[PDB]
Amino acid sequence: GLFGAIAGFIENGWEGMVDGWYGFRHQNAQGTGQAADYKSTQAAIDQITGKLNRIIKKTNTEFESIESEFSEIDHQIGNVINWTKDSITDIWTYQAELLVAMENQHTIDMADSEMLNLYERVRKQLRQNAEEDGKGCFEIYHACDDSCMESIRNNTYDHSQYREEALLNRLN
Amino acid sequence: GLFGAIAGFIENGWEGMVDGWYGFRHQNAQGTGQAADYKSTQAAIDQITGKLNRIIKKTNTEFESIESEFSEIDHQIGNVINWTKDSITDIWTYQAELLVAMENQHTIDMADSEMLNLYERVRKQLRQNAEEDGKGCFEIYHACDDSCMESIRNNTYDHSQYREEALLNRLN
Amino acid sequence: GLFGAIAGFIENGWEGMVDGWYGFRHQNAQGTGQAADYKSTQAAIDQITGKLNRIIKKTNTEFESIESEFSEIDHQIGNVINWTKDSITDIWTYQAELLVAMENQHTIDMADSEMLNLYERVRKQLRQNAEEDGKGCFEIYHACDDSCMESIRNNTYDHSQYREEALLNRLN
Amino acid sequence: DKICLGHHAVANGTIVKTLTNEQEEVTNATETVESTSLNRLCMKGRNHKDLGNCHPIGMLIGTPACDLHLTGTWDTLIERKNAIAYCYPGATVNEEALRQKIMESGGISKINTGFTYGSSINSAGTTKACMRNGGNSFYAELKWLVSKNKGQNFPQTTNTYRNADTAEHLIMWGIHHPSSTQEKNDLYGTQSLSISVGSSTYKNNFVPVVGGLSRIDFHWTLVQPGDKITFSHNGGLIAPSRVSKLIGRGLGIQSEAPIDNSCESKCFWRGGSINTRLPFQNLSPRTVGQCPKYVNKKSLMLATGMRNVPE
Amino acid sequence: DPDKICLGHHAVANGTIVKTLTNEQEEVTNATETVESTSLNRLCMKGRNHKDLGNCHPIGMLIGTPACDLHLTGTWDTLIERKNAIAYCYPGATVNEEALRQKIMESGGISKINTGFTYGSSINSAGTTKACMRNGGNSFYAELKWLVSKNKGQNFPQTTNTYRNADTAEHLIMWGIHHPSSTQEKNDLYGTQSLSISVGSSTYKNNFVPVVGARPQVNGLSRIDFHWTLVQPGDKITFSHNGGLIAPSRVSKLIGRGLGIQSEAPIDNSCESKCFWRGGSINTRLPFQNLSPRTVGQCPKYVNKKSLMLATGMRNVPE
Amino acid sequence: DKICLGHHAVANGTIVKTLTNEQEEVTNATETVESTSLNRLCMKGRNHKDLGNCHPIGMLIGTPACDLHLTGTWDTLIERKNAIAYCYPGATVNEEALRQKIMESGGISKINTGFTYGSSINSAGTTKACMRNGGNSFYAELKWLVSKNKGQNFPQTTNTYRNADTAEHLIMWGIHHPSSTQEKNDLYGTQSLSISVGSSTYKNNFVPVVGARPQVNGLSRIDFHWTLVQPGDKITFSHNGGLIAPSRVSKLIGRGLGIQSEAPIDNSCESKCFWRGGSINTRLPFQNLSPRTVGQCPKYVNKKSLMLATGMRNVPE
Ligand SMILES: *[C@@H]1O[C@H](CO)[C@@H](O[C@@H]2O[C@H](CO)[C@@H](O)[C@H](O)[C@H]2NC(C)=O)[C@H](O)[C@H]1NC(C)=O
Ligand SMILES: *[C@@H]1O[C@H](CO)[C@@H](O)[C@H](O)[C@H]1NC(C)=O
Ligand SMILES: *[C@@H]1O[C@H](CO)[C@@H](O)[C@H](O)[C@H]1NC(C)=O
Ligand SMILES: *[C@@H]1O[C@H](CO)[C@@H](O)[C@H](O)[C@H]1NC(C)=O
Ligand SMILES: *[C@@H]1O[C@H](CO)[C@@H](O)[C@H](O)[C@H]1NC(C)=O
Ligand SMILES: *[C@@H]1O[C@H](CO)[C@@H](O)[C@H](O)[C@H]1NC(C)=O
Ligand SMILES: [Ca+2]
Repeated sequence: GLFGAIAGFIENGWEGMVDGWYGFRHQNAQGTGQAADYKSTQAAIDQITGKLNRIIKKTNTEFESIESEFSEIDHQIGNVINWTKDSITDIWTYQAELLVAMENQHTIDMADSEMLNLYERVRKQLRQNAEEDGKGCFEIYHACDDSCMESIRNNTYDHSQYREEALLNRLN
Repeated sequence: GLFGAIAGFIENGWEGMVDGWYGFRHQNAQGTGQAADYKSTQAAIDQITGKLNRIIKKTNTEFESIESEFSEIDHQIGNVINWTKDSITDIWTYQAELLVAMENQHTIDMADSEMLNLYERVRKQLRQNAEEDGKGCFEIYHACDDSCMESIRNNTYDHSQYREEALLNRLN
Repeated sequence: GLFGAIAGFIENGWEGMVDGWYGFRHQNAQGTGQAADYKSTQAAIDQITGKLNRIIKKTNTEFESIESEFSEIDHQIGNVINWTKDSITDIWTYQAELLVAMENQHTIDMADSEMLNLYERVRKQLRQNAEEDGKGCFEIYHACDDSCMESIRNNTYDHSQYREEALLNRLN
Repeated sequence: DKICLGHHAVANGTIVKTLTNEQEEVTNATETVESTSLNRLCMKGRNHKDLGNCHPIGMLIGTPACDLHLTGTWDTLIERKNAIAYCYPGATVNEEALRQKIMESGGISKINTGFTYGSSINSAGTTKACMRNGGNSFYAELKWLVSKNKGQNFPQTTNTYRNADTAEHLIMWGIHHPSSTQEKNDLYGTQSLSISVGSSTYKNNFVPVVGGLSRIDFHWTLVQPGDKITFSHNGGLIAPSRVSKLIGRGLGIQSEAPIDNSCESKCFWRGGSINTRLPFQNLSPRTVGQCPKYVNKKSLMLATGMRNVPE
Repeated sequence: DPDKICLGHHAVANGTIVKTLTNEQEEVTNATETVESTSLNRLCMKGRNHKDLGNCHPIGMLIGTPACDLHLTGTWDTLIERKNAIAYCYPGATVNEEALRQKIMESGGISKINTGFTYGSSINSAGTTKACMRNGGNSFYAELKWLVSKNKGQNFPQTTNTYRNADTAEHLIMWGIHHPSSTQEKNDLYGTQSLSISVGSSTYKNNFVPVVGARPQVNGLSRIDFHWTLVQPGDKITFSHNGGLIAPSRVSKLIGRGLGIQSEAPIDNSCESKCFWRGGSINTRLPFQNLSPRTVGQCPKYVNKKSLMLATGMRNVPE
Repeated sequence: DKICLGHHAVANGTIVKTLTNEQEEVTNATETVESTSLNRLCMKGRNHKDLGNCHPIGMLIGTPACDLHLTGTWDTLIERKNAIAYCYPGATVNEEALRQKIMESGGISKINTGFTYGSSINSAGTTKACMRNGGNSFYAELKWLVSKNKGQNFPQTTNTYRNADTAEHLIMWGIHHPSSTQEKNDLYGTQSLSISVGSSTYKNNFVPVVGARPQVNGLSRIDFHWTLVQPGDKITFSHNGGLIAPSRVSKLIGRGLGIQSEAPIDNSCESKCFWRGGSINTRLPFQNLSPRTVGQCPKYVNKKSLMLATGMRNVPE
């Protein structure tokens, strides 16, 4: 897609992830685990909520009858009414089709972008203590226990702490 | 936002930058500086100017009166005219709302993308002589005086000139 | 552009690449060469074919004559018809202008994004064996013969086999 | 050690359309075109009037069928199929404009015209066609004027109604066209019949014509505040006893569907109510009130999530 | 020293200009037109069972004008009216003329059914006029009969004529009402009695009084008010009169549906189309069109724009 | 050593709506819906006619208020509220369709009927209702025909206007409907009155109605009728009392923009868009002043304001 993450460098989604839209899977000496990222998840939901608030809506214009249901209307004015109504309907049918196709394209790419923005803030946090694998993961060149993995998710991972250890393992 | 810079990894804007939309602030031994980027500022402004040229405009179709201000009109054809006009008003009101919302989205995101493209240009210039702090700044691992800083802005910075010095300071 | 590649850090297009939309040019000891990337080319073409399938289309609504070509219609009805026909034409002309302007903006930004995606795909493959020059090229810090170049183009280049050689060349 | 970034997915995803792709799969979607209708008129929160067998025009002239609907106020008025406007054979001029004008109103009040006639005029003439209380009667708001002594000339009479209200009043009248020349002379005499109606905003003349009950064609006009309307007649006029004031505004609905006071709606059509929140609708092009817009479309799915990429 | 791999895109020497949301002069590698500008100035009738009326006017074919003798009956899916089409030979005017023309043009054929009216010995039904000339001699509207008294001056008898709809499809019936030029003319044709004409059924109910000098005089001849209505399947229509009616000898039924094309442009069976206008025909796959706002059929929408180029490629950044 | 990338901001941000946010703050925004108007008809560069006190129909029959507006050309015609069409009591059949035809025109020219009358007819009948030059007068384009001798029968008269032009002409006439039988006899005589008007395309018959229902200040009334005489065609008036006959016929010239408005004229500003309250000179694409406009206008929308962003997101502090 536009931002290259969802249906891109991320191979697929996680059906097991049910408490969030975006999140982390780690593995270290202690084992493995999973956790959802709140802000990126909520950022995407809020934009769709706003999109729904705008679209799921009707005009408050009060329209009235111009065709009698239970009697004949003049043949001249009736063909005018029909042609007008059909013209209006083709416009709204077109306008509705375009609205939803456009909004759907934007929704997909917008969600694609929030995945990338999450990936990018992690890259910048890790700094020179890790390397990208091309599949969405970061191979960390130091022992990173469950409390270290928490701090990457919590956005308080200080790269300075592990920098010396990490640079040596990367160079080897 | 879509590209993650404005209202993203850049914490906030600078009220003190009153000669450009995008720019630089630096710190070295000499002291501090500030300068605007002309190209990226102008790229944004030019694109917004384009929108205003297309949007702030009316049709040249000459419409004549079909509703008397001062006399009565036939009640049945008057109702058709009221229905037709209110239908058209609903179409244009919807088209206006959508247009402006769609353009406002694209404006904000275009501005965000120019900011990121500048950051990305500066990242590639500095190559292995600097690292990203995650806040829109680059920590440069050598003495970079005002002539050096200017070379980063004006896009003349040769990374070869400071590479050995910088790689020593990075590895420590 | 939005994604900073086409008419961005890529300085110009290659008029000689007639067998694809995106591609590679290499330089090694044996010489230089050129090749199109199929997957990213088709990604762009398939999305444009999708736009054409949706746009090059007509509504199945059949319209009938309400004005008579060869005789005088009523004066008041004709005015209403004329007002309504010109209003509808103004709506469709606006919709047509907006459709194509919006679609063209998306097409060129989509094509820009596909360029960036291929570039980022290559960046993550080469990992620590190469550096970005800022103009869409990667300088590979080990000997990379014609079959090594083909492994980068075929997305099967293993960074780890060249990692020791490359890191030595990058530090020296 | 490793940390992997990723996104959710679901086993069963939903197909939506984009600018680029017909068959794009996403995690969740929602409908924008409503397909279902309630088979009833949702009248909660509406002071409504169901006319039933009464036709809107019939409540101005006052047929037997409209005796409960001669006056009242409402915000919504429901007209039914085969409703009766006329007991005695007739046709109103600009029938549809008058019907729609009544169906736009939010009530009717009736005002006495006060018209008085000489001793040689019988004003209480009835017919077996307009039956009320199991007896011969007539349109409640009109009077059939005839010569009291059969065969005598109807006297040249002048009746003038002034609008003393601050709002316009709707006044109707009939013109009896007799079937045969015998009837014409028995009712109005052998003279030339000349009916003339006139105000500031209206003026017309009517000449009855000869040639198994006969016709009574109805006419109408508005009378502005402070203006007079004057009838000059010598036989043939069906004169009003009261005029009508249409009060405020309301929603006219034409539908055979039953009323339900438990549901609410702002949009109605022939087959019932459309009380969806959705922006679009494929039920009918003919609706009234505050409605979703009609579209030639069965479904149109808005995506409410990312691409679904399972494995 | 180090080897290198470079990413890039294609380009062309000369690209095409398109408009985007932000740029009026955006150059791309390729683009395609979305507004159709060319019209084939002939009526394209390849896959169509067509009827070119030529000199005949649609209303003429129901009443039976000499110009519409060939087109009295038939079937079609397309009906082509022309400019200066003749409806009336003898001066006349139809009530709701345009409505009746549209119904005939919306239909896909007409077939004629005998009403079978007979008249007594004191009625002259086969009278003709030189205004309707046919085969080099005096004639009348084929599907009508001008009824007058047999003997000049004598009163026209009180006649009753009924038509029952024997078909399952509805029939269209027409008749004239003659409003004499003078009292002299009235007496010559219908006598001294006061005239009255009644038409009655379930569907339609109306009464016509012929009056002296009520209608205009085109070349000294009184203009006929033509009227019309639909008889539903099974139902009867009763004409009761005593002079003044110009009664039908035949009725018409409208066979299904079709496409009316008003266009003075020539026919041509080489070309094919699903959309038409006065100037010719519009054969195109494109969504928009700038030939005319008044078309018929399944047509692209009309826009007030010469060209709209849809980009089918990236930005062209040439060498 | 640091080099920091950043963007501008402002203290006074402005709110706009996007696809996903109702309350989005940006550095700058411009309005797209025009809310203001000039209470003036901007008539610069237009050959315009301000009818003022004169109703369009009055131009064809020649009411005293319309004396300056009987012929002319224009590209814009301004009608005003409560404009006078009739000095004498009466009305026109198909009145609103006539007014619409005149307001669509780019001018009126007047052709003489050439109608002559026999010696027993006084064609110069006037009245104190149509005052002109401090003297009793009448509709300038018509003639009140009466008997010269008070009481005598008005002679059976015929008048034929032929259209020599290659375009259609608009002919108007009137039918007098007297107040008392005394008036009817004094002017037209005791005979029964028939008025007949006939062409190739028009026919009607009129009978004066003595003791007409609507009256004012003890006066009768005079109702007007109209039709179009085609090129080459003749129209004949057969009458023996009660016809108000045309001196001239009208020809509507080309096309123009009809405006109905209360606001005063200003010859110093141009404009292409007009409504009841004045002119709309905005460059903005949309407008919320009125759904009733004429000329080349911004589209009406049900919106007080709709702000287009002209800047990035505003992120202060
Ligand atoms: C067409 O719409 C107009 C505007 O809504 C209606 O005119 C208004 O009617 C209300 C009463 O419903 C009056 O109080 C206003 O003074 C009118 N406004 C204007 C500007 O004229 C009009 O009644 C509608 N036409 C028909 C035939 O119903
Ligand atoms: C208008 O459309 C309806 C249904 O689409 C149809 O019943 C009616 O006949 C049409 N009116 C005319 C005048 O053809
Ligand atoms: C409608 O527009 C046509 C030209 O498009 C014009 O010839 C005609 O006069 C107009 N109709 C009326 C009733 O003004
Ligand atoms: C998915 O959308 C449906 C409506 O189409 C809704 O019922 C459901 O709650 C949504 N799923 C969520 C919010 O997880
Ligand atoms: C441009 O695209 C069209 C299809 O939209 C294609 O048929 C055409 O060959 C392309 N033009 C060129 C010059 O290749
Ligand atoms: C931005 O705001 C300034 C005033 O603060 C205004 O003069 C200017 O026109 C605005 N910019 C645009 C492009 O409209
Ligand atoms: Ca209304």
